[PDB]
Amino acid sequence: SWHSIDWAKANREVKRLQVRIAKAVKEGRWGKVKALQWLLTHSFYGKALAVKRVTDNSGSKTPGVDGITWSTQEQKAQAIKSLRRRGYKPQPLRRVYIPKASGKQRPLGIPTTKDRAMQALYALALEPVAETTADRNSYGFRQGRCTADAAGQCFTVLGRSDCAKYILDADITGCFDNISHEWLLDNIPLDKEVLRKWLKSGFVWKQQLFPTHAGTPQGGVISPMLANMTLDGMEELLKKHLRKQKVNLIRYADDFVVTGESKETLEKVTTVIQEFLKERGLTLSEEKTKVVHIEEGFDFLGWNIRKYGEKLLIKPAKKNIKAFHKKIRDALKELRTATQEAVIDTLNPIIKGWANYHRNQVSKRIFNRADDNIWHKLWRWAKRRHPNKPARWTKNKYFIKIGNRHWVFGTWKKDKEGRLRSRYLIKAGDTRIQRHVKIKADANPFLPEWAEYFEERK
RNA sequence: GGGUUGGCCGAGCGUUGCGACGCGAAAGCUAGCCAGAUGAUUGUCCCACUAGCCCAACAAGCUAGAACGGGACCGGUUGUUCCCCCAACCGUAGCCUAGGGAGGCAUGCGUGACUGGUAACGGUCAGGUGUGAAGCCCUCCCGACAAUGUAGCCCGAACCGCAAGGUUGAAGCUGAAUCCGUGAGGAGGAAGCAACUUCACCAGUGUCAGGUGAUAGGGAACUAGGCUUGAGGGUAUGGUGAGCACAUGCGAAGUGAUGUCAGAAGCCUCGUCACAGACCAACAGGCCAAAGACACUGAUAGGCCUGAGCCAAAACGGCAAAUGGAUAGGCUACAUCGCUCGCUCGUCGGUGUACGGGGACGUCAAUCCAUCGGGGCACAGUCACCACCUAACCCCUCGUGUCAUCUGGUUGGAACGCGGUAAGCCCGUAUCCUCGCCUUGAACACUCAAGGCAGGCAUGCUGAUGGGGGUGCGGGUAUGGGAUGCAGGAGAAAGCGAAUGCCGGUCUGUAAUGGACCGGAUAGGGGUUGAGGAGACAAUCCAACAUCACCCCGCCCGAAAGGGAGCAGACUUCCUGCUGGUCUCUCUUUGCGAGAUAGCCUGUAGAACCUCUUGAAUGGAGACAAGGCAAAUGGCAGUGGAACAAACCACUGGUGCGGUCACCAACCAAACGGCCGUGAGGUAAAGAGGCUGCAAGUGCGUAUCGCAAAGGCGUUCGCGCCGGUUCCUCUUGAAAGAGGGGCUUUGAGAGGCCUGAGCCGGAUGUGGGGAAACUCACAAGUCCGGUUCUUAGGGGGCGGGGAUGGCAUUCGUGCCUCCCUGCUACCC
Ligand SMILES: [Mg+2]
Ligand SMILES: [Mg+2]
Ligand SMILES: [Mg+2]
Repeated sequence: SWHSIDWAKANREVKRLQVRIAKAVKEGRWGKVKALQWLLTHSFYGKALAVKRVTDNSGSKTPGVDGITWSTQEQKAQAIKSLRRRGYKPQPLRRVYIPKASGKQRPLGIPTTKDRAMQALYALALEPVAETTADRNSYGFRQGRCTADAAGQCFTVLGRSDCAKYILDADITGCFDNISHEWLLDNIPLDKEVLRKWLKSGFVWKQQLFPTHAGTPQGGVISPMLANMTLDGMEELLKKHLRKQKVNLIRYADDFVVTGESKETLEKVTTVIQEFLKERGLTLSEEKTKVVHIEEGFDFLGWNIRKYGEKLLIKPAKKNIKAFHKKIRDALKELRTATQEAVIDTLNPIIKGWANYHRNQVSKRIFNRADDNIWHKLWRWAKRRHPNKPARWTKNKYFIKIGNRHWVFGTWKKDKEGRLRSRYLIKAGDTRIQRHVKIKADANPFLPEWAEYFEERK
C-alpha cells in the first residue's frame, strides 16, 4: 500500500541517520561510515525516499531504452522491492536532443526510471560525507549556500586596504569523461562495487564537469557531487606549499579564482595547481587563464570586480546585461502582435530573475539605463501597430498613471464586480538593495550543533 | 555609490454606396481638334500715338482707348546685423479652381401607416439619421478674404482691501481726424478690442523688497493657390530601363559588386565607470558668521559652494572635458535629415550649394563638421557602369500674339441613360404515371384515425378527410473586380434577305491579344390595315423583309392549354465528363549515429543461500576493535522528559561473516590399577545437487530508438566547385563562425481545398506631384493580353440602427456598456 507510509517521519529518520554518519566521520574512524551507509542504503524507509524523489521533479515520463515508465500510484510498490545490490546491471542511455528556441540542441542522456532510483538512492549516504570533507571556501551544489556568498567572500578577502593586488582567473577544460576511471575507484567512499559496475557502461559523456544549466539536473543526482569530491582539497595543498604570500581561494562549483600577493607568486601557483590536476586527468587551458591586476578586473560568475582609486565595488558585468537585452528583444519579436496582456505577462517574470540575481550589489544606477532601454522598446512597439494614428492617441491608449510618474505601461481595466483593476510592468529598480549576511565558513548543515543556522536562516 | 522623476512635430492618399454585356435610337456629361463671338492682357504721371471732333480742316484744345515707344517717379521682395547708393523680378485689373453656407433630388439603414394579390412576392406618402466622390448630382450664395495646425519665438504683470472691483500696464490687432505731395504714396496714431490660471524657488529660521524657473492659455510670422507673348536647336545639378526568388533562376523584359536578424546603408545618444538633468540624504576637502532690511536660535552649534575633477571664494564665478579642426551675423531660393511601409503636404530646427558697393556695431558657442571607440533603431536595400526620353533656368535663331469663356460643326468613350426573364429557385394550376404504409373509428391488421411514420410542419396542428413523382403551362424572384483549363447539353438579348457575327482562303507585326482584302452559305403558305415614304396634285403597292402590325391551313411536339421554325447568338446562371495544383494523415523504403532484455553455451565464488554425504570435525548466551567483506536488515530497538505513562520532545545503537577474547552444555584420539574407576585433549575437516552472482562468447549491429529523403555547373573526359543532410572536434553568452570523418538519396494509399496581392504592353477616361519626361492613387482605374506570388489562425481599425441611460459637464457635447449590425483592403 503506497498511500500508507508517513512522510512526516521519513525526512526525520533519514536526517538522523545522516547526522550519525556525519558525526562519525568527524572522528577519524572511517570504518563506521561503511556500516551506517551500508545500513541506510539496504533498508526500507530510505529506499522509498529515492522513488519519491525520482517520480517528481519531472523526468519520470520519458524512459531510457526500457519502455517501462512508472507514472502511476500503484506500480511504484514492487519497484521498491526490486532494488538490490546483488544482481545489478545498467541499461545504457538513449541520446535525446532537447529542443531549444535558438535550436541549441543540448545532448542530455537519460537513464531508466528504475536505474535513476539507484543514482538517487546512493546520493544519500554519500551526501553527508561530501559536506563534512568540503573545502570550507567551496560553493556550488551544496546545502544551504547561495551563489551570492561567492561575492560575499570578496568584500572581505579583497575589500580592505592592502589585502592582495593580483588575481588569477583560471578555467578547467576537461569533460566528465576525461576523469581517470581508475582514480574514481579509490577515493569516493560510496561503494567499491556499484561504482565499478556504473562506469564501463555509460553514465558519462553527459556534459562537462557540472551541468550546463544552473538549476536543472534533469536525471542525474550523482554527477554534480562526484565533481565536488574529485576537485576537493586544493586548499590545504595550496596553503601548505606557499606559506605567507597572502594566498586565498574561492570556487563556485567551477569558476575558481586565486588571489596572489605579487606576479612572482602567481607563477608557481599555476604550477602547484598544475600538479594537482594530473592525478585526475583534467588540466587547465593555456588560452583563458590570465593573471590580472586588480585595477583592471575580471569576470567572475555573473559579476565584475574592480578597484577605483582606493575603493572596492562589484557591479553587474558587461556580458551579462547584454544578455538581458537579448532575451527581451527576442520576446518582443515572437510576440509582436500579442494582446497587451501577453506582453506584460511574458515580460514580468523575465524582469524578476535578473533583479533577484543582482539584488545584493551596487546596481541602483545599473537598474536605470536598463529600464529606459526597454522603455524605448515598448513605446517603439506601440507605434508600430498603429501606423496611422497620432502620438497623443497611442499614448492615452497604452500608458497609465498610478499616483506617481504619470507615464507607466499598463492598462487600467476593471473586473467583474465593478472594481478598478491594474496591471503594470515591474520597472526594475523598485527593489530595496540588501547587503547580504555571509555564511560562516566552517558551517556544516549536517553536524548536530549549528542547527539554528540554515533552516532558520532560510 | 543610498532615495524619486523624464520620455511625445501635425494632416490627407493607400480601407465601405454603383462596377456584367448590347446601344447613343432621344436628352444630359465630357476629350480633342475646325471656324467665329465676347472679355482680359495687372502701380502713377510726363513724351507720345489712336482715331474722332469740326477744336474750321492746327501749328486745334477736348472727350476718351489700346499686352508689346521713350523718360521721371511711388510701394513691396532678394542680394547674410543696421544705415546710405546701385542693379534684378514682381503689383491695386479680368477669369477659374481649393474651402465654407442655403435648398431640391436619387440612394443606405431601420420605425410607423394605407393598401396590390390565391401566395408566393410586392407597392404609396409622411416621419430620423448616414452618403452624394481621384471614375458616378442640379440651381443659388459667398469665394484667396477665411477655419484649421505646430517642434521654433514672445506675453502669460503691478495694483489696493475695496466684499474683488476698479486703476492700470499689457505681449498685439483694428486703426479716424491732421498735414505734405498733382498722383501712386509718405510723417502723425483720436477712438476702441484683448488671454492675463497654476506653482516651484532665490546661505537655514519667522520676517519685507527686489529677482529667477516651468506650465493653463493668448499673440506675431507662415499656413493662403493659377494662368494673362510663342516655335525651333544644344545643353542635366530632373527621371526611367518590371516583378519575385536564390546554391543553381522564372520571365520578353539592363551588365556588375555587396547585403538579409550576432544585420549592409541611414539615423538618435554618450566618451573609455561611456542616457539629459535636478532635489534630499550621507562622507571628504574648503568658505562666510547669517552673505540685500529685523528680535529668534549658533560657534566641540550653522549654513553654503565644490566633489565618481579641479581651482577659487560670496564673482557675470574659471579650467579641460576620446584625438584632430572650421566659424560671424539668414522670417531667402534649392536639395537633404530630424532613431525605418510607398506618396503628397504645414510650422520648426543643422548641415551642403548659390547669394552687389561703402560705412557702422563688434565675434566663441561645451554650436558645428571629420576620425576612433561603447550602447541602441528593422516592413531589405544600398553603390558604381552603360543606353534612352525630357529642357523650367542657360546660350543661338525665327516670331506677333497669349489666356479664359460662349456658340456652331466633326470624330469618340463611359461605373452616367435606355433594352433583355432564361435554363436555377418560389408559388399557382392542369394532367398523368401513380403506390409506397408502424399501429389504426375498421369489412377481422382491407376504405369514416389518433399516438402520431413520412410529407406539410415548433408531440406544436391537418395528417389513406392521404402520400410520391417527373411533365406541360401561368405569375414572381437572380444580382453579377481576374485566381487549372478544356469539350458537349438545357437557354439564347442585339444584328442579317446579305452583316461589324459565323465558315474557307491571301497577306502582314507584336512575347501575346491584331489590321486590310476575296469567296462561301443564310428563312412554308393564304386574308384586313396603311403607322410613314412613293405613286406627287385624284389616277399604285407597300397588301407589309415598316426583322416579319394582325387572323386561317399544313408542318413538329402536347390529354387538352397552344408552343415552336433560316446561319449568329454577347454577359450572368443550373448540368454533364476529362483535366490541375495545392494541403493534412496513416504505411514502406534506404542513407546516417545510438542500441539492450529474453534464451543458449564457455570458466569461475558461495563466509555471509539451502539440501546433503561423510562420525563429529557441535549447540548456546556474551566482551572488546576495526580506511577487510556481504544474499531480508533502523516501517527497528533503547533511556530520560508529555513524572513515567496516549500521541508529543531530546539523546543512544556496527546489521551479519571474518580478528582478538574469554563462559556453559557431550566428547575420550589423552593418562590407561584391560576396563572393574579416577583426572583431561579437542571440539579441527573434505567431496556431492540445485540455487544464485562475476568475467566471457553466441543470440545481432536484431528489436527499439533521434534527425533526415535537394541537388546544380563542365565531364580538364579523373572529377572539380557550389549546396543539402547526418556524426565528432576548439570558440564566445549567444541561432553566428571554423576544422574534420560519412551519404548526397524510394514507392504507394486515405481524407481536404480552389481565396487574394501586385507588376508589364497598348486602347479609353480622371485626380494629386511636376515646367516636360515620369511619378503615386482610382477594386490590379475599366477591358483585353502576357506573368510571379497567396489560401487553419489570430491582433487591431472602422460603419449603420436601437435601449435603460452611468459618468464628465456646455447641459446636452463626448468617454462608457448591450446586443443587433454590415466592413478587412491592414500586421504576424
Ligand atoms: Mg487600395
Ligand atoms: Mg462595363
Ligand atoms: Mg487587392
